[PDB]
Amino acid sequence: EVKIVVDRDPVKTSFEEWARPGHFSRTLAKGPDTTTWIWNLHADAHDFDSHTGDLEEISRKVFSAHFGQLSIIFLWLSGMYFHGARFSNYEAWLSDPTHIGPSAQVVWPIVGQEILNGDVGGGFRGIQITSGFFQLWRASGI
Amino acid sequence: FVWAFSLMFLFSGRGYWQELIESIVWAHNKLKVAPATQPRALSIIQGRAVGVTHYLLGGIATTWAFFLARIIAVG
Amino acid sequence: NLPSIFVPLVGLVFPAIAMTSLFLYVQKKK
Amino acid sequence: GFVPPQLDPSTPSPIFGGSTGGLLRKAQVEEFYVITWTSPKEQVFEMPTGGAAIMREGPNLLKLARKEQCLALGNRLRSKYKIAYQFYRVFPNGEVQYLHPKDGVYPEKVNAGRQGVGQNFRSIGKNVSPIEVKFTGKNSFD
Amino acid sequence: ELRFPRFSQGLAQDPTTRRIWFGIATAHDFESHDDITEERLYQNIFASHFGQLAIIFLWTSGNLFHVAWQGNFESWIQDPLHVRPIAHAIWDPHFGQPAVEAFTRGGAAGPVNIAYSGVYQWWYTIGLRTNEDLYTGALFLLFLST
Amino acid sequence: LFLIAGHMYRTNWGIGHGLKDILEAHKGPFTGQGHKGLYEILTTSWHAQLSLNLAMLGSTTIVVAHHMYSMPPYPYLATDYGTQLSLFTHHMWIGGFLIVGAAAHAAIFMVRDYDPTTRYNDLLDRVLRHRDAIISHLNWVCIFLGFHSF
Amino acid sequence: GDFLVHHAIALGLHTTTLILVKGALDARGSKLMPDKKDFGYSFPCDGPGRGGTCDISAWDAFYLAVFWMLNTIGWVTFYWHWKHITLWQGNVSQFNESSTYLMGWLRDYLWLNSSQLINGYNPFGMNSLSVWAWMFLFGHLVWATGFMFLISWRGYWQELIETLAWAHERTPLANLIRWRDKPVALSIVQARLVGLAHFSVGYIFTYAAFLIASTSGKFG
Amino acid sequence: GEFITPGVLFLYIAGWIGWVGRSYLIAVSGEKKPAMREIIIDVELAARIIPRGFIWPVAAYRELINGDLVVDDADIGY
Amino acid sequence: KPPPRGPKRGTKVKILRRESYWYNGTGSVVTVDQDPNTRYPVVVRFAKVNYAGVSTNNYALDEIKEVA
Amino acid sequence: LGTADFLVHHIHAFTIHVTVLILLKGVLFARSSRLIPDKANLGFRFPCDGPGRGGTCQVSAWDHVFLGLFWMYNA
Amino acid sequence: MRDIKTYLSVAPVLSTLWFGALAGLLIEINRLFPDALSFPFF
Amino acid sequence: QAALYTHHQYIAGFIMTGAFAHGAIFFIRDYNPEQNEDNVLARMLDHKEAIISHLSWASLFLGFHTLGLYVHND
Amino acid sequence: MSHSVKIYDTCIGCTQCVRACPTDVLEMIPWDGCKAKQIASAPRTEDCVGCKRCESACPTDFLSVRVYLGPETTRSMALSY
Ligand code: CLA
Ligand code: CLA
Ligand SMILES: CC1=C(/C=C/C(C)=C/C=C/C(C)=C/C=C/C=C(C)/C=C/C=C(C)/C=C/C2=C(C)CCCC2(C)C)C(C)(C)CCC1
Ligand SMILES: CC1=C(/C=C/C(C)=C/C=C/C(C)=C\C=C\C=C(C)\C=C\C=C(C)\C=C\C2=C(C)CCCC2(C)C)C(C)(C)CCC1
Ligand SMILES: CC1=C(C/C=C(\C)CCC[C@H](C)CCC[C@H](C)CCCC(C)C)C(=O)c2ccccc2C1=O
Ligand code: SF4
Ligand code: SF4
Repeated sequence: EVKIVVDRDPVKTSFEEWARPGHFSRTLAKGPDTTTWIWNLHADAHDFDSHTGDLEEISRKVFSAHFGQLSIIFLWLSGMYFHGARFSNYEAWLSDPTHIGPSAQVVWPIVGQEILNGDVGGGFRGIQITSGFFQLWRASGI
Repeated sequence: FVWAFSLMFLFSGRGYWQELIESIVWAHNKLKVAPATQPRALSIIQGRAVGVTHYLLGGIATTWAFFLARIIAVG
Repeated sequence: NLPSIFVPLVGLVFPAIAMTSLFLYVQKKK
Repeated sequence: GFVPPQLDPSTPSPIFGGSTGGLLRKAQVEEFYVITWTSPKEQVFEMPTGGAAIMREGPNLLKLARKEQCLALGNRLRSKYKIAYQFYRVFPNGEVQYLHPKDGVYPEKVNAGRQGVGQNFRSIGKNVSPIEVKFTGKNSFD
Repeated sequence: ELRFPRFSQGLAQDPTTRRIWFGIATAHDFESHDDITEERLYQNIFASHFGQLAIIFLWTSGNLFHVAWQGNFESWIQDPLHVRPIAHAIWDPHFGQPAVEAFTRGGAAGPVNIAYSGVYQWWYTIGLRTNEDLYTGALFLLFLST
Repeated sequence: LFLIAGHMYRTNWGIGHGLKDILEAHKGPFTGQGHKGLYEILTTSWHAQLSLNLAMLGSTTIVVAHHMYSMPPYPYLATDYGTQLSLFTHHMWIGGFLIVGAAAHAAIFMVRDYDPTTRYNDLLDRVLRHRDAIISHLNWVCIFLGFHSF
Repeated sequence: GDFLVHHAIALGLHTTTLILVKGALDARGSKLMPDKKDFGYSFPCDGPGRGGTCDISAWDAFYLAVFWMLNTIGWVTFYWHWKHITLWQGNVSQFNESSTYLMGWLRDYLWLNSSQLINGYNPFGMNSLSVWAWMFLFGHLVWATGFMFLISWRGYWQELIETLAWAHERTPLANLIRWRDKPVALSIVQARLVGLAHFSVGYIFTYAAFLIASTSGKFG
Repeated sequence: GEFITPGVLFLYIAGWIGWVGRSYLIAVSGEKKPAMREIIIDVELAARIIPRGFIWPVAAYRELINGDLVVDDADIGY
Repeated sequence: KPPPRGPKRGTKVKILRRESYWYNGTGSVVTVDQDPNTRYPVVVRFAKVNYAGVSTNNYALDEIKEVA
Repeated sequence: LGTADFLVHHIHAFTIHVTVLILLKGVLFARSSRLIPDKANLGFRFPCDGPGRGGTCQVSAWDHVFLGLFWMYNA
Repeated sequence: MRDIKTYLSVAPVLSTLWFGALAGLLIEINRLFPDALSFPFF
Repeated sequence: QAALYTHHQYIAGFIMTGAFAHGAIFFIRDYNPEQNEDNVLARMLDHKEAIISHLSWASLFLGFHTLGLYVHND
Repeated sequence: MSHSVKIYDTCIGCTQCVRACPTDVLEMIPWDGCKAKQIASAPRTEDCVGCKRCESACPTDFLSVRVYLGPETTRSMALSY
């Protein structure tokens, strides 16, 4: 039938392999023959198919890998909402959305690069964004 | 610059870059600074892979800067 | 006057005879 | 010397629906090759010109247009299925020539009695520079 | 041998179209020709050189002939700073009407090309003065080519 | 619509379809054995699924970019010329790449996971057998369009 | 401005020399293949082994060299034209300031001076400059065809011909015509030579059109 | 102070980077496999060498005189 | 009665073959073949790798200089 | 939608088809062809099979997608 | 504990740590001595 | 003026490349390593590493800074 | 003879070239100049396609089987049509 049989503790959480670069592959693990080695390390990092020969482990790796990809997106989303809250003229934009540019990035003035802080209006300055989050945050009644 | 840069990888081949590497390697033997991860030129399918990657990056970014600056100023 | 004759001859005829002449010579066999 | 070759008969070819990779006009004018093998069991393999056809019991026969193709299958049969095979060359007039083992023994191992055509008994660095062969029919390696 | 190219047997028996391409690129490489000898190697080069001088003289007889048959050379002299030097005449039967007008310039009667190779000034300096000097200039070089 | 569509494939109780049996009824005269055996080769190979998913998700991203410029869904998005141009351009590029990826992983499946002795399929077989026709005809069209478009 | 450009010129000569001089002295042999002399001046490659040997013949050293020659001579003639084209107008300040940052060369020389050239023919009319406008694009077209032979290498096209040479052998009314010489894709060296021929021709015609039209447009 | 003074300031730094790196490669040269000690840098050993680049002009100039800054005809392998 | 020929073992040797990858280099002798007909007896092991990845090959007696 | 739009819509139909051609050829011929009969044995991304048989640069399926990227970048 | 330190000693991790420190230093100096076109001390 | 000065430089660019090109053919076809024993010509094959590397250095030094100062100016 | 295949005396008789010829050119013959007592041999150079994989598997100082590309024939060009 359809059930949930899983395993318990397949691979033990440890830091050993973090100090043995190229542990995953039998060929890469012997060490850096030449600089060709440090290119093959990344070219075969994610090729789970070449590391092992059975579908079970390949599955568990892609399943867990996706969680990493899912996690980064959330972190990417978190910044966008944070940045729109601490460094934006959003609330000003909600007053005259027709003629105030959406700005949600502000640069530190080190080497003159504060010229990048444009007069996007609304009593604010900064890089005028174009990803169009502001229309998304208004359509959700923020 | 990045777009024009990629052409160096697509047009040329590895066997030339391997040899020029050798002469550079010799000078380091003279001063004892020859590394132990022996220098090598990129593998054949890597010369292409780097070649296409830059070409795409130069082409797409050029349009990127072309579009945003144009449209932001006119509306 | 004279261009109207010499331009076609070097543009149309002289190419045609040239291409057809070489084509036989290239494709010969002895 | 016990080298009477196999003297190709006319046997039945494998079941196959036919594909676009078969012979072309080159067969009718220059040459084409056949590769006769005997199986103990009717199984399915993959054809050098793409697609899969099923070998039938006992003496097979199959025609391919090059020599690289006859051998490319020849490796697969000898490797995957542990099975014997020859191949020939067939001329437009009808004269058929024995090709592959050429002695009854695969060229990998050594038969006491084959020739030594094409050998230089000196290291490669000792070839003659191209000035020493100019205006002659010779070459450095020759 | 037995066909094109006559100078390379290895290429001749090549059945593919590779022969035709390679029968053109390796024409002038006299060393790698079959049956070459050091006497032939020089004698072909010496004959070939005279071929290259024939082209150079025939090439320069073309310029003098057109500049003095379709050019502004006698008029250009009269005011070098306001008369476009003329290279030759245009007769292209694909031209429409507004192009025929546009390319009529330099005080000609039909379309022309303005000469930017600067021959007009060079022949002014070195003493040529009419059309007629140029015609004999054409014939002489044509003879030298012959 | 989605929710009802969720209740189709049989999981543990009596009701529901069998994805294996759906693929094993459509077999036609021109096609022979039809979609028999595709259940395996779409289940014991990740490179099959990744190639198939990439094409659809690749294509959908493009259709997203064609709709978001013609039926502007968020308020004050229409008169935002900076946004419209970027959003349309962005998802075209994303859609373009993901489709190319579907070619790579389909190609990888042919080399690594494909095997005509166990995971045998008939349609994927017939497609291989007349591949000379497929490319040559697609070659002629690409020339025809080339001359009559450029 | 003239200081910075001269080094750019100087950079060209060394790098161009480096390829050619590296080609000459390693013609007889090198570590990657210490019997290169046994193959001649021009041979395709030496196979994928030992890490791959693409572009190893001393021919190929001449090959890569031409690209740096055209670039180098590009940087020389560019410099001569712009410095003089500002002088002839009596606007010598424009070069002396714009010629220190790259956007100055792209905006004030390329983009600015090509205004009259590209209007050789428009949906309003044509001019004397139309022929130079046409050749200008014709330069861009051959140049862009050059890439096709440099990037896409032979083995792909050879598999493409074989399908085609099958289709022609089965089409009715067209299996009555037979090639005398079998069709094959260009050789590896030929593509490089052919690919460079387009690149050079397109690179000369493009600049030669812009040089003449832009100057003659103003005659000053 | 426009070119010469900043210039000497660079050349001092540039050798420091150059001279230190040379010392390390020589230092790890006599090991079982110098390959491993360069992709995984030894931090402690690179700490007792990081200051030796303070006096590179003095140290190198003595090497040049003593003739250990260069080799003569033993180039590849050893 | 005749003693073994060539270097014994471990003795560093300077390579003299011109076309080798380790010309003017140094390797370690691992074994010498004592068959007189053998055409390249001295089996030299190295520390670097040639472009094929190999790190050993045979050699001829006159192409080996026995440094000490 | 006038004439000027008609042409460009047939440009898109052109570059889409060409991009399909390259990728489709790679998928079908990833295991064998009339040139190389055992290409499958050489893997998914291999540089070439040497300069023989006229020259076999870029026959691996990886190099077909490598070529497709430009047309995807072109379309 | 040893394995963590070793990993932190591999080349890429040092690079970001080393260059990051270098970036911070140069940014600070430009914040305190900006425009810096000449070296007017001696 | 422009059509002439530009013309002759491109001709000169091509011809100068040929000079080295037929230098290479010399070392292949017609050079003789015995009749040129230790003369000035064979020595230019003897320190080819020293020539090649320094050419690489001078190109690198010019490349980094000519481009370097330029981006900075930009 | 279409292409010229030459095998030198360095060869150690490892039978790695013969096993890697895709069109059955090279073959193994007895010798007496190696410990293995066998050296390779190329008596069928006609069918030699030129695929240098035959000598990407010769593990010697430089090489012991060498391939020189000459003129091309209809089988040395691997034409199927
Ligand atoms: C500007 C550069 C350029 C041009 C013109 C082409 C042209 C072509 N490529 Mg291509 N290619 C290029 C760059 C270019 N490529 C680059 C840089 C790459 C690397 C990514 C590729 C990679 C590539 C691949 C991988 C493929 C192509 C294919 C094609 C062909 C399909 C188009 C077609 O049939 O149109 C017809 C031809 C044209 C539109 C050219 C213009 C012709 C005009 C209309 C008329 C020409 C004059 C006329 C004949 C009068 C003759 C005059 C007389 C005096 C002789 C075509 C020959 C495909 C192919 O051949 O298969 C179909 C293919 O598979 N190319
Ligand atoms: C310790 C490091 C070091 C040293 C002392 C040298 C020394 C030399 N190199 Mg060099 N080189 C190095 C690393 C080094 N190299 C690295 C890592 C690369 C790869 C990018 C190169 C690439 C290279 C080329 C391409 C060339 C030289 C050349 C030269 C010579 C002339 C100097 C020059 O042009 O500098 C060149 C300087 C660079 C290319 C800058 C990159 C060097 C980096 C920034 C230094 C790395 C230091 C190291 C990582 C720090 C280790 C610290 C340790 C405690 C962990 C000289 C013998 C040239 C030559 O042959 O002239 C005779 C030449 O053409 N080298
Ligand atoms: C200061 C001055 C002066 C002087 C000047 C001078 C003295 C100059 C020099 C110059 C020079 C002095 C230059 C040079 C150049 C060179 C070159 C340009 C080279 C070339 C070479 C080559 C080309 C080579 C070739 C080859 C090879 C590669 C190999 C072998 C073979 C051969 C040889 C062929 C005077 C007082 C008068 C006046 C005032 C000013
Ligand atoms: C005064 C002056 C000037 C001039 C200059 C000159 C002219 C110079 C020259 C120079 C030269 C003519 C040089 C040469 C050199 C050679 C050599 C040979 C070198 C070497 C070096 C080395 C060898 C080093 C090494 C090292 C060290 C010690 C550190 C780092 C590490 C290493 C190891 C790398 C000018 C005008 C600009 C300006 C003003 C000032
Ligand atoms: C230029 C070029 C090279 C040369 C490029 C090489 C050798 C790699 C580029 C050098 C990289 C950047 C190594 C430098 C990074 C090192 C890890 C050192 C880091 C130190 C920094 C912090 C300074 C090839 O190898 C090649 C191969 C095949 C086809 C075309 C080409 C090609 O065009
Ligand atoms: S890719 Fe082409 S050039 Fe490179 S090794 Fe293979 S055959 Fe030679
Ligand atoms: S090139 Fe190919 S055919 Fe020729 S010998 Fe080598 S492996 Fe055999």
